[PDB]
Amino acid sequence: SLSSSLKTCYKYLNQTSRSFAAVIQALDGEMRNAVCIFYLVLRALDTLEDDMTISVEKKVPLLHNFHSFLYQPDWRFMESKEKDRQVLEDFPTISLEFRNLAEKYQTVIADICRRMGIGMAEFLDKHVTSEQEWDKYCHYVAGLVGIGLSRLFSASEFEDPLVGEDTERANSMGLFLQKTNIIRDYLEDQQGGREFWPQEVWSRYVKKLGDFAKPENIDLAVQCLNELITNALHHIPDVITYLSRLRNQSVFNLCAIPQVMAIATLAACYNNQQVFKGAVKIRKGQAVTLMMDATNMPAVKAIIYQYMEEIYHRIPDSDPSSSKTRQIISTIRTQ
Ligand SMILES: CC(C)=CCC/C(C)=C/CC/C(C)=C/[C@@H]1[C@@H](COP(=O)(O)OP(=O)(O)O)[C@]1(C)CC/C=C(\C)CCC=C(C)C
Ligand SMILES: [Mg+2]
Repeated sequence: SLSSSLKTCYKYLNQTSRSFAAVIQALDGEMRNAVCIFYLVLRALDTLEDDMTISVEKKVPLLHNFHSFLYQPDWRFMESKEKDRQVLEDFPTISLEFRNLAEKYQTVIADICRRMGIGMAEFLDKHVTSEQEWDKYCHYVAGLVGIGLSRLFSASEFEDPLVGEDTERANSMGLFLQKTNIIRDYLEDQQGGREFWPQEVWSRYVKKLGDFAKPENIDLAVQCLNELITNALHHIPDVITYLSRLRNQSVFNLCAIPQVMAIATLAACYNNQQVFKGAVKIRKGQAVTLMMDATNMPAVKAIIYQYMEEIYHRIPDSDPSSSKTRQIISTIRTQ
C-alpha cells in the first residue's frame, strides 16, 4: 500500500528522530505524511546549518534557496560529513513525497523552510547577545516549527483556525523545547565549538562561556543555569494555553508529549552541577510513563504542577533568580 519512496521516508524518520517518530506515525489521516515530510525537510535544512566543514560563503546560498530545492526533482547534496547526511544525499526521495502532498501542506512547509533558512543564515555572522536575540534565534530554528505544525493542523481541518492563527502560542511551544535543549546541551555544544547561551546573561557571571566548564566556577555556573531555566519556564503558561485548544487526540499527543519530556529535563537540570559535566540525553522515564495515561488537559496539568513543585522545593534562597523562579511557578500553577 505504501510506495517505496514513502517507506524510505518513514525509515529516515525512525533513524533520525529519537523524540518524534512514534507520535508522528500515530497521527490521523492526511496529517501523518505531511508532518513526516515536514520533519525530514527541516532535518535536512538543519544538517546543512550544523555542518561546520561547509564555509559561510557556500552555506548562505544553500540556506536561502533550500525551500526552492523542494521543487527541483534532481537536487541532492553529497558533501555532508554529518551523521544525518543521508537525508541530503537522498533528498530527491524526500522532495518527491513532498510534491506528493496536497498543495495546502506544501505551501506551509515551503514557507517555513524559506523563513527558517533566511533566519539561520542571519546568525552565521553573529553570537547570541541579548535575551531578545536568544528568542530570535530560537524563533528561527524552533518557533517556526511550532508555527508550521500549527498551520498544518489548521489546514487539515482537524483543528480550528485559531491553532494556526495564534502564532505567539505556537512560537512559545517551539521556544520552550529549544531553550530546554540549549540549556541541557551546554557541554556538548561547548566541546563542539557551538555557543547558544545568551551573552548578556552569562557575561554577568564569567568572561567567556567556556569558563562555566572550569570546576572553580561551578557556583557561578549553576546560578546562570538557574537564571536561564527560569527564563524558559516563562513559556509554560503559553504551552498550557496551546495544549488546551487541541481537539484531535493524535495531535494532542504529538504536541503534549515533547513538552512534558522537556519539563522533566528542566526539573532534572535545575540547580544541578552535573549539567556542566555532561548530559542526561535520554528521555526521563518517569515522564514517559506518566504520559502513557495523560491523554487530556487535566492529566497533563497535574504532571506539570508535580514537576514545578519539584523545582520549587529545591530553589536556594541564596540563588539570585530565586524570587523570579518562585514567581513564574506560581503563575503556571494558577493558569
Ligand atoms: C516537524 C517536527 C515535529 C520537527 C522538526 C524539528 C526540526 C528537525 C527542526 C529544525 C531545527 C531543529 C533541529 C530544532 C530542534 C528540534 C530538536 O528536538 P529533539 O528532541 O532533539 O529531536 P531528537 O532528540 O529526536 O533528535 C527542536 C528543539 C525544535 C522542535 C520544535 C517543535 C517540535 C515545535 C513545537 C511546536 C508545536 C507542537 C506547536
Ligand atoms: Mg542547528
